[PDB]
This record gives sequence, structure tokens and C-alpha cells, in this order.
Amino acid sequence: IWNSEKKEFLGRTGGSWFKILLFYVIFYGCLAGIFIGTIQVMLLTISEFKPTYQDRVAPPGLTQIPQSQKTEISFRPNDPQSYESYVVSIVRFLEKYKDLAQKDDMIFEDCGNVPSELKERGEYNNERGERKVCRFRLEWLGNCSGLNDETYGYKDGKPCVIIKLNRVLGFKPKPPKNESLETYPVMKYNPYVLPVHCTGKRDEDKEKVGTMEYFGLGGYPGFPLQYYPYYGKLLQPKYLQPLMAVQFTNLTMDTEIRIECKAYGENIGYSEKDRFQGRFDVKIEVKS
Amino acid sequence: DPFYYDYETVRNGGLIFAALAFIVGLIIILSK
Amino acid sequence: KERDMDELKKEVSMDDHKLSLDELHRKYGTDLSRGLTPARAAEILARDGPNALTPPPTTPEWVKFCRQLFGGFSMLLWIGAILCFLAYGIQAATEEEPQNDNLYLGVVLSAVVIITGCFSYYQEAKSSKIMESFKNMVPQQALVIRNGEKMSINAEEVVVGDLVEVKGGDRIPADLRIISANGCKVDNSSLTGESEPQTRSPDFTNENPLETRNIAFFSTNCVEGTARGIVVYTGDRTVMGRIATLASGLEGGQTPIAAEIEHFIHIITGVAVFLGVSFFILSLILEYTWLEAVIFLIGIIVANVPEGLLATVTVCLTLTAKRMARKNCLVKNLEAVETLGSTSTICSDKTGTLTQNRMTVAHMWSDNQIHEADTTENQSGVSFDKTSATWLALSRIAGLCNRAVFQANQENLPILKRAVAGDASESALLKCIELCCGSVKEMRERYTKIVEIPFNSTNKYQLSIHKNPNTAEPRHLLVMKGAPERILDRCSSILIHGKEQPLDEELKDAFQNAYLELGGLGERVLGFCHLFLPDEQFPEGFQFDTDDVNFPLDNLCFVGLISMIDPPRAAVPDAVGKCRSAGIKVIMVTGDHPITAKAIAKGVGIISEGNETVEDIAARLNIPVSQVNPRDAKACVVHGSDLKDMTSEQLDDILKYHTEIVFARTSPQQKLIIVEGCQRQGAIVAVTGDGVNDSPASKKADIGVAMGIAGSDVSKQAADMILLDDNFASIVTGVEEGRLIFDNLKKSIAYTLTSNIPEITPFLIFIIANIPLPLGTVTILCIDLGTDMVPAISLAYEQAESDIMKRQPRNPKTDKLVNEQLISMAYGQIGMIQALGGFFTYFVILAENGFLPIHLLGLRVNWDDRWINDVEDSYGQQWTYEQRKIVEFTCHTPFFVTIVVVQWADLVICKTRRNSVFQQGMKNKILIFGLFEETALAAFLSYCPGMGVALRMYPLKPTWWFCAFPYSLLIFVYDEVRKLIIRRRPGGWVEKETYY
Ligand SMILES: CC(C)CCC[C@@H](C)[C@H]1CC[C@H]2[C@@H]3CC=C4C[C@@H](O)CC[C@]4(C)[C@H]3CC[C@]12C
Ligand SMILES: C[C@]12CC[C@H](O)C[C@H]1CC[C@@H]1[C@@H]2CC[C@]2(C)[C@@H](c3ccc(=O)oc3)CC[C@]12O
Ligand SMILES: *[C@@H]1O[C@H](CO)[C@@H](O)[C@H](O)[C@H]1NC(C)=O
Ligand SMILES: [K+]
Ligand SMILES: [K+]
Ligand SMILES: [K+]
Ligand SMILES: [Mg+2]
Repeated sequence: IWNSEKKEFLGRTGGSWFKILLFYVIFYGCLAGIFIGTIQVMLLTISEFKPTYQDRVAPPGLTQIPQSQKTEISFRPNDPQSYESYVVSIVRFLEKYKDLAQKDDMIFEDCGNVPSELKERGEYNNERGERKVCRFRLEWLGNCSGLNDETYGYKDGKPCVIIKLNRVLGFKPKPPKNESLETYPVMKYNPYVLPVHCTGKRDEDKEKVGTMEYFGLGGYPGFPLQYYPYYGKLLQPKYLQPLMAVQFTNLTMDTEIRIECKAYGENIGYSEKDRFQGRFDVKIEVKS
Repeated sequence: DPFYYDYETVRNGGLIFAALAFIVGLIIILSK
Repeated sequence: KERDMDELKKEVSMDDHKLSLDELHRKYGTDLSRGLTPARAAEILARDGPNALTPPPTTPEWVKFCRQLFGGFSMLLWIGAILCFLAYGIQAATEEEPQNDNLYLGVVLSAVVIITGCFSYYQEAKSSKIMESFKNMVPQQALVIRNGEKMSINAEEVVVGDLVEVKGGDRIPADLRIISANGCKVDNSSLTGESEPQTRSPDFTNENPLETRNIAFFSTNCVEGTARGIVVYTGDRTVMGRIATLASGLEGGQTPIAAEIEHFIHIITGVAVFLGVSFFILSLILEYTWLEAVIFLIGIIVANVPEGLLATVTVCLTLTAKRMARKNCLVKNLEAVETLGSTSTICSDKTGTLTQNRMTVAHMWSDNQIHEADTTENQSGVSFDKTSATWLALSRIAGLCNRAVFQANQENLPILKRAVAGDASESALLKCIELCCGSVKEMRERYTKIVEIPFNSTNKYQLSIHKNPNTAEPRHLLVMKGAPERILDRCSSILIHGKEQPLDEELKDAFQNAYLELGGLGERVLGFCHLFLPDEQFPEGFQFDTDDVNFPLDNLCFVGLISMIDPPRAAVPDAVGKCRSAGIKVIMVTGDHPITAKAIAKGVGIISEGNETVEDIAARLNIPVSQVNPRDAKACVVHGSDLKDMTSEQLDDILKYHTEIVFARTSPQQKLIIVEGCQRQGAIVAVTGDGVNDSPASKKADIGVAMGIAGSDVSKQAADMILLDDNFASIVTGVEEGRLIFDNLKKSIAYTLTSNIPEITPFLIFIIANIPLPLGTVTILCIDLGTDMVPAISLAYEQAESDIMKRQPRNPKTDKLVNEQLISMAYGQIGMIQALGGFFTYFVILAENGFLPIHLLGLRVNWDDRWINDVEDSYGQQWTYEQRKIVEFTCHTPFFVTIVVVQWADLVICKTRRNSVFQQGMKNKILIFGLFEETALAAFLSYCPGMGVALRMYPLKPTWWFCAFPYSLLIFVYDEVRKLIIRRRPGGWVEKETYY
């Protein structure tokens, strides 16, 4: 106990403190001023419509409704508290998709009941008014979210997960060519839709046990081109991206079998570092 | 496509730069 | 109980030296002529210990490497490391990242301290290697007498109390009480500091055993003549042994740089724990649990410690020591490169330190006129008129009565620097005549020596008689020299300009006041005279013997005086000039006589012209010495006699009220007490010396400085610095270098501490604003350890911002290395500009990539989550984990590159603490290179292939490089106008607040 109070000074030396504190208030004031200045100019260098770089999202990711702790849905068919969190995540997910949720014919456009050619709306300018948004009805996923018609345990007996494609502005998905290299038992709709297929283990020996049924638009397992491109949160808020549900029906119950899901196309690619890029991974165990 | 950046010419540029800058620094600290 | 040991050892000695031979041989149980029996000798030799100094109590093993691994700074980094491993241990509470973060970091810290330790240990090892390389111990055998037969035996077989005979050239084996002597002069220079050879005689002379003439000392060389003595002291029991053992038993204090680094360390820890605690509380305050909050505390505290500053500092000091080692100044210790700069007082030994210790002829008196010889080493001075016949007669007489001869190996060597067997006075005379009058050998054999009388210790008259080479007169020529007053007693005639004369009291007292003028000049004076003999009475066949007297010893012809002294080393007066100019207090401390000491001190600049002791005032005033008020005298000469009787307060008054000071006739222990007396004042003290008498003082001093050749071994060992060339001017360079590196150290330190702000702030606001992390662990290391190093070391290549020898030594209490103003700069002002630049590039990159700053807050929660692969930016786009995380890591890279870009400016502006950058210029090449490389490597870390994998460092869109620029420019400008206002207004508020 020395410096704290001394003759003519507060710890350490306090006569002039007002000078130092004022100086730092002003100096820091001007620093903050400057910084915010530069940030402002930098924000005047930012387009109000499109991001100046999209390149890091280039290989879009494949994502799920019930995003789990680590890619894992483990639950009891009987226990209502077992499937609670997942089912809830589905309800809050597709709460946007409800038919009464998109009423307005001003901002909502009813497009095909069949996958159709890409919907190009002008340019990304504000020259055209706020863009219309293609409607997605829950019925397009049958037996999965089923509107109010079943499941409704939403898979309670046997598991189901909705595959969704990541939104990328201006992205126009190109399905594989009519010349397709080993794309698995997929329908003939390659011209109008981006496909998704699932397997037990990636390229290697699998403990593949299962039988799957997909629900897309029009009966094809995929995403219709008519919803793309996505025009951004400024131009198309209330935009509903495509969805396709994947229902695993027959499976071996008390064991964990692993799943890989893949979207195919020229506009789609995959990373070995990123398992959520261009593709998908889900570990599922239904125990009872 | 807008989704392609050329990171190869950038990489190459930064590397050529590194080379030049360094050997130039070597030139500096040896004044003969 | 080594305290009691050191208490008895700090005390000046006693002795039995005053005795009758009967009593000495009664107490020691010995025969005078016969010594003792070989049985008694092999018995005593086995009773206590062999005669030699116990080898050093030192010799620490190479495990002393561990020393370089702690210090105080390596301690800050060890503790930091420990904190890393702790926070990691705490982070094993869940599944966690630090495998790339906290463990990695901790390991790195430990690696920094280890490596640094290895480096500094290696260099100090280099120093000790060359020191031991300089060690040459040639065994020397003592000539003893046992059972009557003189036997030359190992000097380690010599015991207490047995007869020993020493000759000219023989080194004195043990401490001997002299029983008998013939013409025996011994060199006490190293041990007692007595410059001229002190003659040794069996008689009791002085009360003090050192200055008394019947005691011979261990390690002193008998210069000429023969003597015998009973060994009073053997081995460590000896004088130089008690001196050496006192030396080994001392402490070197704390080096001032150790203290500054410690201060700074309490500063850095102070701020680190302040921030870590305040933020521990704050982080707790919002959300985060005791666990995570603890992790934050540790993270911040540890982020606040500069791993690089230790390495860089070790290397700066090491560089300066590379210059020292180039200039033939070796520092045994790496922290001892600075101390000289902070030294406010230098205690200097006289003989063999300031002075060549080599007796040379100064002035002469011939034909009433006092002529000066050329006393310079390279003979660039003036030779007076040698044409006069009196100088011829004189040079004949001086050469003819010399027992000194040139040894076998000196021909090529310069007449001065070449070696001579004989006395010191006789060596100076021999060299003087071989120089000025032609070769002495011819003239020495031209006159054939018939009988000579070696100098009696009493009356000190030394004479010889030779025949006559002159073709005119075949008279017998008798030549004698001695004490001026006794050579005034025995004589009548005097020679002037080649013709005799009787002595009249006018010219007699002219010679007497001339003798008093040269003697009072500090040079001791030797009288010279001759008489031809009356060959009518003393025919050519007559044999005149030393049995009694065959010669008239009166009515001789006196010729002239020759005076002599040991000059300084050449660069000494200019050196002391510089040190007085720098504001260091120069103090002489010598065991020599005060009459010489005062003259020497006046000469080299220690006591300047125009300043008087009480004694000089009372001399001009014709009054008793106690009449003069002592406060009116700046300069003083303090007898060794008074010193013992003086107290602490008395020494403190003497040191306080006297500007130019000299202590003479002082024992080594009194030297150490002087040094401790200076150190009591609170002032850093340096001590420069030669022989073993300077062992305890140069040990105790905050820094010792020894002489590499003409200095003894124990006083090299006790010294923290050696001058291998023995050049005293190097001392000045020392105080120069020590003064420089300090400021340079500051600059360096400022630089690195300035990188701490923009490094730390990324993790601070990360916790606060909950944004995705702006700057990562690896990037931060890439800064501290990777880039900043070269610039930071380059800063040690800075030159002087102004003349540094014009300013007084620093105030160790006021002027500190890392001080409140420095931290006010690095953390307070500049560091902030760097952090801002960083968060700019952060926001630039992120906003340009789709996440606007507005939207960027609170994001980390969802952002650092691995399983949320739909993550909405400001555009409604979605990102998986690795996508956005890549953006985060390419947000780490340009923030790091930003740090580089701002460190440019910071580098240039830390270069100059006062002058503008357009004054000091850019002339530092290591600085320029530092910039070129620091950048080249930065662009290398970003743009190298496989860095994104290895370092999580990915390339930058070239635009990213140019975000950081305006901030750097601001830094340059700001610091430039600051160092402008400081120069234009040195009142001053900017100067009190900022200047560090
Ligand atoms: C003291 C200061 C001003 C030194 C000036 C050096 C500047 C002009 C140098 C240093 C680092 C350099 C950059 C290093 C990386 C490359 C990548 C290359 O593909 C595009 C240019 C770019 C981005 C360089 C532009 C020029 C650059 C910014
Ligand atoms: C791993 C880390 C844990 C706390 C929080 O989850 C944020 C994580 C990322 C950043 C990391 C911290 C850990 C401490 C740091 C290395 C620590 C640090 C930084 C630099 C340095 O030299 O020393 C310590 C401060 C922040 C730190 O870099
Ligand atoms: C849907 O479920 C019903 C009954 O639960 C079943 O009959 C029908 O086959 C299922 N269809 C699909 C496509 O899953
Ligand atoms: K640090
Ligand atoms: K010492
Ligand atoms: K630092
Ligand atoms: Mg000496």
C-alpha cells in the first residue's frame, strides 16, 4: 500500500489524470470514427442485390429436416418422448410450407404439378419489382408430413427424413446429361429435375439393410428446375426452396446402419473433407 | 460461371512475388 | 558458518613478521642455516596440505544448462506454457479442438524457452571455452634447504617453516619471513600494488606485514638478487590465497538488465492478469460458465505474453557481444554487455591497469637544466640535445653500474617492449641507454668490471670500478649511484659541460630543489656520480678489494639526477576524458604510495588541473592541515592508514563531498569496502584492475573488468568482463555499447508489444460480440514467432539517435526499460490502430463474401457448430460447415497479413524514439531486409500450396492485401507528428506522456 495515495497524487500519479483521460477519450473517439468510416465505404462497395463473391458455396450442400447432434437419429417407436425433438424440428421446418401460409397471389405464383424448365425472372436489378415465388405444397411429400394425413408419427414405425438443397443465389442446377454414368434406379426425368439417391456405405462393403421410397415433385425423386434460380432475400423473401422426403421403410431395428445421400448433376460436386457438400450422411437406429 | 474463381493465377502471382521480394532483400543485405 | 568465514576474511591481516631469528626458529622448530630434516618436511607436508591454492570451489557441471532455462523471463514463458496445458486439461471436459490450439501453443512456448536456453548457454559456453584456452600453468620448483643440502623440489612439496633460497627470476613459492638477503628486490606489483620493486631485507621495517621488508609473498617474483627465508605460510594460508578464497566467496549482485527485465515482467504480468481477471468477471457476467470463463482467463493472460521477445532479446544481447568479441573485449556473461552504460562510477586500480606498470625514465638533470626524455612507447615524442659531454658521462655511469642485461631472445624486438633480466630501475636505465646513447653491451665491456658492490639495502649505494678505454688518460674509473641525499652526502666536485667544479650551496640547493621538484612530481629520483682514481696512488696492477675500503668514498664528482616512473597505457587519459565527459564518476583505488598515485591521477584526468586537496591549499596557505575547511577541497587523497579507522558515515561524507577521488596504500579488503561504499549510495559501480588485489572488488562490483594479459588469474576469474588486448579505451566503447542497446532494446520491446493488441482483440470481442473468430492460434504464432522476428532483431542494428556519450548515466530508479509510457504507446495508441485495421479486413472479407457485419453478431454459436450446414448469411444463402469455416480461415490469413502490413509502419516508427524517420534515415539494412522478408514470407504462408490443409491458411484475393494499408499509413503519420511535437516542444505534455 504505497502508490494508491501519495502527496499530491492518486495511484499512481494523479494530478494530471484529467489530461490523459480526456486525450484517450478524444483519440479513441477518432479511432472509432475512422474505423466506422472505412467500414462505411466498404459497405458502399457492397452490392445491395448479389454478394461480390459466391465461390466458397460453389458445390452446394445437402441438408436435412431433423438436423441431429451428429448426423444421428436414435429413437424408440413406442415412446412419444423419444421422437419428440426430431418431429418438432419437422413441424417448425414445414410450418412455412402450409397451404394457408402462402395465400397471396401477389407474391406467390402457382407453378407446375410437374417438374419444369428453370424460371428466369428478368435480371437481378430492382428495375423489375419484387419477384414472385413458386409455391411448394406439402402434399408433394406423401406419407411424409402428409399434410394432416398421417404419418403422423412422421415415421413413428419406420424412419423418414427430408432432403433439401442449399440456397445459392443465381444457382441454376444442371442435372446429369441424358448420357448418365451409373446413376442408380432413377426415373427418366433427367431433363427437368436434379436427382438424389441413397446407399448404405459409400464405395465400400456396406451393412446396407433397407428399402426406401422417395417423395419429390410429380413423383420423381428430386428438385424441379422451376424453383431456380433463387433470387435472394431482398428480391424473393418468402421463397420456398424445393424439398424431397426420403422414407426408409424396411430396416433392421436394434442395429445402427449408416446412410449416404447424393445429388447428381453437372452443377453438383462432392468433397471428401466436406461430407455435407454435394452429399449427405445419416446414422439411424430405431431401437425397441 | 460466377462460381469459379481462379486461385491458381493468384497463387502463382503471390509466389512469384515472394520469390522476388526475398531475393531482393538478399540483394539489400549484401551491399558489396 | 561461511558467513563468519567471510567476516574474518574481509579483515586485513596480521603477522609474526617482527621477531628475532632466535624466536622465529623457536616457534617454528627449525635450524636457520640447515632448515629442517627431510623427515620433518615429509611429516609437515602430510600434516596440513601441499603448497598450492585449492582449485576453484566452483566447476559447476554442464547441468548448469538448466540455469539458462529459468532466469526470470523463461519463467514467464514456462508459467505461460503451464497455463496452456492447464486450459487444455480443462478443455478435456468435452470433445474439443485444442489438439490444434492449446496443446500446440503450450508445446510451442516450451520450445521457445528451451531453444533460447540452448542458444545463450551455447554462446556463454563459447566464452568459457576461450577463457580456459588462455590458461597456461607452467610448474615452478622451489629451491629449499633441508638437512643442510640445497634441494630444488616441487613447490607443492614445500611446507611451513623450512628454509628457502630465491634468486633473480625465481617466483616466490610461499609466504616467507626473510632471515638473510643480498641485493634482493622483489616485485610486489600484482599483490600489494607497489609499482617500483620493493627491496627485501631481513630487518623489521613497517608495522604492516605487506609493506614491511622482511616478508616475501606467494606469487610475487624476485626481480633480482638472492635471499633466504623460513616459510611462514603455505597453500591457501598465504596472502594471495586468502585474497583468492575471499574472491570465490563473493556475489555479483543483480545485473541492472536483470532488474529491468524483471520490472518489465511485472508490467506484462500486471497487465495480463488484469485483463484476464477483469474479463473472467465480465465473461461470467454475461453467460459463460466457470469452466469456459476460466478458459478465457487463461487464454487472455497467455495471449498477453510475448514468446518472441525472449528469443529476440537473447539475440540482441548476443549481437552486441559479437561486436565486443570482435573488438577483443570478451564478456563472460551475456547480460553484462549492458552494465557499462548504466555505470555512474568506476573504481580503477592504478598499477598494471591505468599504467603500463613498466618503469621508464622520465626526466634527467644535466648541466643545471632538467631535460625530458621521450617516455612514449612508439617513440613519436621529442629527444632533447644529446650532444653535451655531461650527458655522455652520465649515460656511461648509468650503463656501467647495471646488473640488468638484455636476455638471449631480444634483438628484433623494439628496445622498449623487449624483455630484460634484472631490476626495474636497471631495466629502465639499460633500455634508455641502449636507445639514446647506442648499444650498452659495447660500452659495458669496454670498461672491464673489477670488483662491484651490489646495492646495500642501507644507504642504497651501488658502485663498481673499471679500467679506462680513453687513449689520453689511463686512470681508474669508479662509478656509483644511489639516494640523492646520500649521494649529496658523499661527494665534493660536480661536472658541468665536461669540466669539474666544487659544490657551492647555491647550486647545491639548486640540485636539492630540483630533486624535490622531480621527486614531488611523483617520479622517484636516483642520483648519479663518478670519480677517476689517482692512478699514482692506485697503479694499473693494484688490486682493490671489497674486503674493506680501498677507495675514497668522499670528495667524489656528482654528475646528475635521473628520475623515473611507470607511465599510463597510451589511450588511458583520453579514455578517462571520455568517461568524465559521459558523467561517470572516476575514482582511483590503489595499494601504491600516494606520492605517485596523486601525480598519476592528476595526469590521466582523475584529478583535473585546477583542483586541490586540503593539503595543497594548506601548502599554498602555509598553515596546519587541520586549519583548512575540507568542504572547500574538491579533490582528495585518502591514505590507507585512515581508511581502517574510518566508519561508514565518514566514508559516505568523503564520497559525497569530493568530486575527484583517490585512495592509496589500500588493501584489497579496503577496496571491496570502497566498492560496497559506492554501492550503498545506490549507484552502479564498475571496477577495472590488474592483479590479485583487485579480485574481491571486481567480483563484488555490478560488473568487473579485468585486463587479459597483464592481469592475474584470480582477478580474471572474479571479473565479468575481460579485455584481451588490454586496451583501456575499450572501456569507453563498453559504456558506449551498454548505453546504446538499452534504447534499442526498448525499441525492440515496444515493437513486439505493439503486435499484442491486434493479436489479442480477436479473442476478446469474440467472447463479447459473439462473432465468428477473426484471428486464430496458428496465424498469431505466424506473427509472433514467424514474421515480427526479423524486424525486431533488425531494431538492434539501429544507430544512435543523438550523441549518447553527452548524457549522464540513467537513473535506475526513475529511468526504466519498460515503463508506463511505453505500454501507454504499444497497447494504448498504435496497437489499437493495428487491431482496427485487422477488424476492417475481417469485415471487408466477410461482407464481400455475403455475411454483412450487422448480421455477423451472435453468429459464433451457430457458426462454430459443426452440424448446422444450413446457415443463413445476409443474402439468404446457405453454408455448410467447411464452406463457412474456410471463409473463416481465409479470414484468419488476411488478418495475419494485416498484422504484417501494420507492423511495417510500426517497425519504421519504433526505429526512432525521438528524431523523425527522415532524420535517422532508412540506413539500417537489416531493417530493410526485415521488411522484404517479413512480407515475402507472409505472402508465402497465404499463397503456398497445401497451406490451407497444413496451416489452415488459404490464399487471398489480392484486394485483401490493400485493406490494411490506410491504417499503417495512419500509424506512420501519427507517430511522425508525435515525434515532431516532442522535438519542437520538449516541455512537454507529449513528452511526459508518450516518450519512452
Ligand atoms: C511499405 C509498403 C508500401 C511496401 C509495398 C509492397 C506492396 C505494394 C506489395 C507487398 C505485398 C504485395 C502482394 C503479395 C501478394 C500478391 C498476389 C498477387 O497475385 C497479386 C498481387 C499481390 C496482392 C501483391 C501486391 C503488391 C504487395 C501488396
Ligand atoms: C482454443 C480457444 C479456446 C477458447 C475459445 O473456445 C476460443 C478458441 C480459439 C482461440 C484460442 C482459444 C484458446 C486460447 C488461445 C490460444 C489464446 C492465445 C492466443 C495467442 C497467444 O499467443 O496465446 C494465447 C487466446 C485465444 C486462443 O487463440
Ligand atoms: C403410405 O402409408 C399407407 C398406410 O400407412 C400405405 O398403404 C402406403 O403404401 C404408403 N405409401 C407410401 C408411398 O409410403
Ligand atoms: K502472445
Ligand atoms: K562479479
Ligand atoms: K507480441
Ligand atoms: Mg595494479
